[PDB]
Amino acid sequence: ALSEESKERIGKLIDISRVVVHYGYLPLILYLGYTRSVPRPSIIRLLSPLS
Amino acid sequence: ALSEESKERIGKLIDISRVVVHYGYLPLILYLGYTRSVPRPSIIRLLSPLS
Amino acid sequence: STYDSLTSSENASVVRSIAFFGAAVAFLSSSWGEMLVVQ
Amino acid sequence: STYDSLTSSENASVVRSIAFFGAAVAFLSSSWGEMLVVQ
Amino acid sequence: ALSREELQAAEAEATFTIQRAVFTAVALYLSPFVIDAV
Amino acid sequence: ALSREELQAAEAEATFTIQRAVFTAVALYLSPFVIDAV
Amino acid sequence: WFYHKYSTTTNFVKSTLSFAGRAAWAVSVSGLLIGVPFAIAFAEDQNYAAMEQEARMREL
Amino acid sequence: WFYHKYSTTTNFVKSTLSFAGRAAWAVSVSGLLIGVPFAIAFAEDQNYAAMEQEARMREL
Amino acid sequence: AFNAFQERRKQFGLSNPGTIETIAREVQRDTLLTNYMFSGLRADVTKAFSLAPLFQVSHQFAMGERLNPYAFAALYGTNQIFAQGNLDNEGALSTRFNYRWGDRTITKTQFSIGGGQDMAQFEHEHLGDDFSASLKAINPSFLDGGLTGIFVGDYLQAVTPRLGLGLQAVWQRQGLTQGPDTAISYFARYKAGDWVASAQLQAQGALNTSFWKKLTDRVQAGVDMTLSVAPSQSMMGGLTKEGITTFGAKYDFRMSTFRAQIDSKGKLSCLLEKRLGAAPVTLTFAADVDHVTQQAKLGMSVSIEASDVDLQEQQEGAQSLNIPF
Amino acid sequence: AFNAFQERRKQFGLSNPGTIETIAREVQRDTLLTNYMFSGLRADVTKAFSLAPLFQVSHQFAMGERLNPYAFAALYGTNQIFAQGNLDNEGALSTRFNYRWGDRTITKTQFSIGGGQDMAQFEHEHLGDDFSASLKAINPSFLDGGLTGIFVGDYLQAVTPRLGLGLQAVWQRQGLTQGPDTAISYFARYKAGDWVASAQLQAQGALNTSFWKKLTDRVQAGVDMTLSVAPSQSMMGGLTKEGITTFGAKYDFRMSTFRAQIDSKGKLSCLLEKRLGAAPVTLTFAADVDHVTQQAKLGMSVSIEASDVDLQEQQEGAQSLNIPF
Ligand SMILES: CCCCCCCCCCCC(=O)OC[C@H](COP(=O)(O)OCC[N+](C)(C)C)OC(=O)CCCCCCCCCCC
Ligand SMILES: C[C@@H]1CC[C@@]2(OC1)O[C@H]1C[C@H]3[C@@H]4CC=C5C[C@@H](OCCC(CO)CO)CC[C@]5(C)[C@H]4CC[C@]3(C)[C@H]1[C@@H]2C
Ligand SMILES: C[C@@H]1CC[C@@]2(OC1)O[C@H]1C[C@H]3[C@@H]4CC=C5C[C@@H](OCCC(CO)CO)CC[C@]5(C)[C@H]4CC[C@]3(C)[C@H]1[C@@H]2C
Ligand SMILES: C[C@@H]1CC[C@@]2(OC1)O[C@H]1C[C@H]3[C@@H]4CC=C5C[C@@H](OCCC(CO)CO)CC[C@]5(C)[C@H]4CC[C@]3(C)[C@H]1[C@@H]2C
Ligand SMILES: C[C@@H]1CC[C@@]2(OC1)O[C@H]1C[C@H]3[C@@H]4CC=C5C[C@@H](OCCC(CO)CO)CC[C@]5(C)[C@H]4CC[C@]3(C)[C@H]1[C@@H]2C
Ligand SMILES: C[C@@H]1CC[C@@]2(OC1)O[C@H]1C[C@H]3[C@@H]4CC=C5C[C@@H](OCCC(CO)CO)CC[C@]5(C)[C@H]4CC[C@]3(C)[C@H]1[C@@H]2C
Ligand SMILES: C[C@@H]1CC[C@@]2(OC1)O[C@H]1C[C@H]3[C@@H]4CC=C5C[C@@H](OCCC(CO)CO)CC[C@]5(C)[C@H]4CC[C@]3(C)[C@H]1[C@@H]2C
Ligand SMILES: C[C@@H]1CC[C@@]2(OC1)O[C@H]1C[C@H]3[C@@H]4CC=C5C[C@@H](OCCC(CO)CO)CC[C@]5(C)[C@H]4CC[C@]3(C)[C@H]1[C@@H]2C
Ligand SMILES: C[C@@H]1CC[C@@]2(OC1)O[C@H]1C[C@H]3[C@@H]4CC=C5C[C@@H](OCCC(CO)CO)CC[C@]5(C)[C@H]4CC[C@]3(C)[C@H]1[C@@H]2C
Repeated sequence: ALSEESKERIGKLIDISRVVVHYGYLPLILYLGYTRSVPRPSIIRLLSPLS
Repeated sequence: ALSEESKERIGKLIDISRVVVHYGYLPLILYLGYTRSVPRPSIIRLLSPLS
Repeated sequence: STYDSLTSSENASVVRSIAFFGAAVAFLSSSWGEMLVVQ
Repeated sequence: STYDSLTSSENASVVRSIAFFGAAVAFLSSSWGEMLVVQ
Repeated sequence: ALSREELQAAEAEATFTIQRAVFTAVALYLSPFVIDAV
Repeated sequence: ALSREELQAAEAEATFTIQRAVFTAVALYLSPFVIDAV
Repeated sequence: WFYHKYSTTTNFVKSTLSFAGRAAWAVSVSGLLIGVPFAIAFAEDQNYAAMEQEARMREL
Repeated sequence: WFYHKYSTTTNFVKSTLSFAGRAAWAVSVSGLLIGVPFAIAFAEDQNYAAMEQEARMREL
Repeated sequence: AFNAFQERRKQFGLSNPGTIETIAREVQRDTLLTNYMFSGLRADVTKAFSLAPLFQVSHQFAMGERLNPYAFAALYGTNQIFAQGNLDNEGALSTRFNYRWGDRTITKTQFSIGGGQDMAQFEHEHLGDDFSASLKAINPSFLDGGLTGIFVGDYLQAVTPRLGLGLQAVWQRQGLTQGPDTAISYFARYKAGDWVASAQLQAQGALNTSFWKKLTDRVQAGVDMTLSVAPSQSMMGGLTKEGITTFGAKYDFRMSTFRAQIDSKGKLSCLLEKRLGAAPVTLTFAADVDHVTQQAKLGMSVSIEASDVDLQEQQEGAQSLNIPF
Repeated sequence: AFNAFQERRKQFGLSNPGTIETIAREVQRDTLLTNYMFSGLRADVTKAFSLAPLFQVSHQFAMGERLNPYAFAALYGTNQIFAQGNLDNEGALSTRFNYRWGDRTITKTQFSIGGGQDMAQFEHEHLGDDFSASLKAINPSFLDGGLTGIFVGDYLQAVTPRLGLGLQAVWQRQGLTQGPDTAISYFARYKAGDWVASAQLQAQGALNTSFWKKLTDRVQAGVDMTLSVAPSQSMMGGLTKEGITTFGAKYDFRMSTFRAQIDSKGKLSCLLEKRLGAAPVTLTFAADVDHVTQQAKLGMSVSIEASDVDLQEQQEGAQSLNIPF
């Protein structure tokens, strides 16, 4: 079952979620890689390949 | 001085000459090369480079 | 008979494509397929 | 004074082109020019 | 748009085809047994 | 099109410039001699 | 009807000769598209194979 | 006028940051356009120079 | 009683046939150029920071008719999780995220956000001992008062150690305003010691057939053919017919890989990958000539790969790290 | 008394400055890419049948935006005669025929027939001991009741062993319906031990300047600048102004040649010629990137040269064979 009151709230929740990953996703990837890579790279190297 | 009678004759002569070289120029070049090149190539090679 | 219709404009691409595939399959699967091998 | 007119739209390309040429001539005709040589 | 009754008919076939798909899927899953029985 | 008199005027300048060109051309040809005189 | 016979042959030879021209051009480039990159790649592979084989002989 | 001030700064950073993006992209490719072909060509020249010099040593 | 079935299945020599999506991988993924051809200049700078977990970053530059001028990409992977994401020039984000439930089942996921169309795609793939199943959902939604979106169910079964049969059922509805749309496509695949043949009778009546033969360890060749039909393009009934078949070969050399291909429409293509000595750079030259129109498309690419990994330090882990790509 | 002048001239160290057309060859012909850049694929198969006389045949194929898809070319040359001809795909013939009157004076000639516009171009060039003169005529004609066509008179004089001055006078009339058009362009050239600078004040007020410096035997670099003005583009009087300057360098390696160049309009170009070992093939990679629009033009070429000449058999004569190119 669905209702107008519920539909509007869930609709924006997805919209809020859609924007959250749109921006924060890659930063989450880089966070995971930088934090738990076997050697922790000096943060300078992280976004400067082939320095 | 120039006259209409002369102009038409000389005008076509250039046109005749223009078409003569247009077709018979390269055949003259290949004739000179094939006739008096130091070694006379077998005529097959002439227009088949990198056989 | 039908052989006239076989080469119709609309059937041109299909029948041409089938033949090419037919030849390629035979070519690769035949002893001639070894021609592509260079060593 | 004239420095306003120096950067006008029409004089933009000409004055920019002259400066680039001026720098290049000095760069090649000076000890800095040796930087291009690799051996 | 489409009429109410036709919508039911369209959905009636759509489930059938999916129902047809699974029936076939089970048939393939059971197929190796019959092949061995030859 | 152009008027007859103007055509003569245009040709009058055209020869002048070519006449000017050769005069300058001769000047360069003689120029090295004066340079030696410095 | 001398002209009609003449026209047909000129159209015929022009058509086939033009067709022969396009076919020859297509073969020549298609040979260069595959011929040049392949020979460059193949030549190196032979060079490495001979070198490593030569290396084995020296090690022996 | 809180919004008006907010918009100006956001436009400024969007502009310069966008400008920084284009400038960095232009430098990076321009480095690759000249960097890659040159290093390939230059690497060969050094390789030949060392080899010919090495050949002289063997002869000597 | 399900154990009795297994004890009978083990008697046969059956083995996993792969997936429907990969039923023609040899022809359409390894040998033919369709997925690798490009135009204009291109470059990919990559850096690997580790292998267990796998962490990797890469920038891609492109130009020419390949208008998309930049794309940053990051990749993190481990035994249980694989997460990846691209971020192109216009800000559009393309992502991927696969989570492994066990030795054989992984729940992939793929989102595209920004740019043209926002899209989400889920799929739960199971690679059984003698079959492959997969249920996919594209832009699923129930907020319209009923199930909505596209749902795909794949299935591929080994019937005898050489032959594999399967079907891909589909179900989709674009809003409750209309009736659902359904279809079924049948697939087959036969593998011999040296050659593989596969066919795909798709929903629209289109038929796709392929054939792959491994001439030697370094040389492969395959041909694929596509036939399709569309409804009454003549505007007076009937059906219009068309088809295209391509033949291609791939040569593996010690320091290079060369692929050639010719369509049935007179289009000849070529692609050469060369790796420059001990350095990690790899040049890719791709050329494409259409003999009907005599026009040509050209493309050059340079791929670089730095790294801060002592290979032997982590390679032993990588060889056993089953990243769920 | 002409002998008296010569005995005076020999007292100086003057030497031939070259021709007006070559007053900036080092910058605009040897180093900069403007003449060698191209697009799309290209290939030149050539065969040399001799060297004394010089006889040579070559086919050129091209594709892509380089639409001209074919051109057959033959070349015959000797001490007194040099004849050449191109015959492109559409039948248009481009020719050349230079006849040498003596050690220093030759009479070039160049016809273009078929194609868009027929053209003829004669010129009698005299490379004096300390000057260069050249009278040229393009599409000359007297049949219109009077002299008609474009006539150019070049002249370049050495005033002091380093500096050379000269001017190029022009005269043209397109039919006796209008008055003639005339112009003059002044030229200058200075050559030091290691660098060469030249300027050209052209008819339209456009000024062209160049500078070439030889850093080492293998490395050269030069810059050129063009300024120009056009009448009242604003539609309200005044004159519009524009200019462009390019900087480029050429590197000569043992088996390669590399040239780079950047304009003032943000356009960056690069050209690499590599010769494949002992074989006569010579690849050519040309790339061009415009940073304002981020578009890129790409081109690759392969030049082959077979030969049936025992080089030392005829090279002994070719070394002294002064073909009047
Ligand atoms: C936005 C940033 C973009 C950056 C892009 C950078 C690209 C750099 C490319 C450099 C290329 C280069 O010079 O390579 C050239 C390379 C080989 O050269 P090599 O490996 O040194 O040769 C070997 C070196 N040994 C001796 C040390 C081992 O041949 C190729 O690939 C193949 C060229 C195919 C040409 C086909 C012509 C077809 C004509 C058809 C007519 C119809
Ligand atoms: C490795 C490959 C082996 C096979 C192959 O080479 C290399 O052999 C070549 C023969 C070529 C055709 C010869 C003549 C013509 C006539 C004209 O037909 C269109 C009309 C035109 C206006 O007149 C349109 O512009 C031009 C095209 C066509 C059909 C050629 C197509 C390509 C073909 C099939 C080539 C094919 C790829
Ligand atoms: C009819 C259609 C036109 C296009 C085409 O057919 C179809 O025409 C064929 C000509 C072939 C080349 C012929 C000769 C060589 C020389 C060899 O050089 C190593 C010599 C030796 C060293 O020890 C070992 O053989 C390398 C291979 C190469 C370049 C062939 C490549 C494939 C090509 C281009 C084929 C291409 C598909
Ligand atoms: C139908 C057409 C007839 C013409 C043609 O096929 C198609 O015939 C082929 C012959 C080929 C060359 C053969 C040998 C090599 C030697 C290798 O040298 C580097 C290796 C090094 C290791 O020590 C030794 O040189 C570079 C490549 C090169 C020059 C080939 C280039 C392409 C060529 C010219 C092809 C050409 C297009
Ligand atoms: C070796 C070289 C050193 C110098 C150099 O790199 C390589 O440094 C780079 C900086 C670049 C500029 C940075 C920012 C912008 C903004 C925007 O201006 C047009 C508006 C746009 C819509 O907003 C039109 O699409 C795009 C172009 C422009 C002006 C760049 C031009 C190229 C430049 C000058 C490059 C130049 C060649
Ligand atoms: C700021 C603007 C952006 C574009 C640009 O400047 C202007 O950025 C510069 C970066 C340069 C490269 C840097 C490193 C190398 C490696 C070296 O490898 C031999 C190393 C050693 C072996 O013993 C001997 O040096 C060969 C040269 C190369 C490729 C440079 C080429 C020129 C480039 C591309 C320049 C280019 C013009
Ligand atoms: C500003 C940017 C920084 C990054 C960068 O510049 C621009 O820095 C340059 C370093 C270059 C490499 C240096 C060395 C060689 C060795 C040579 O190997 C064959 C010869 C063989 C003989 O024994 C020994 O390898 C092939 C070429 C290669 C790999 C270069 C490729 C391009 C590279 C990666 C360039 C890269 C784009
Ligand atoms: C045995 C080998 C394998 C197969 C193969 O090589 C030999 O046999 C060749 C026959 C070629 C086709 C012949 C006729 C045409 C018609 C032309 O014109 C259509 C009308 C209009 C466009 O619609 C233009 O006027 C278009 C091209 C096409 C279809 C050829 C394509 C390439 C093909 C399939 C070649 C293929 C590579
Ligand atoms: C010192 C070194 C040598 C010189 C040099 O590098 C450094 O100095 C850089 C300055 C660059 C220019 C700066 C501003 C712009 C404006 C932009 O926009 C025009 C308006 C419209 C389009 O018409 C868009 O709004 C067009 C590009 C242009 C002219 C640049 C060109 C490249 C130049 C000349 C670079 C050149 C390579």
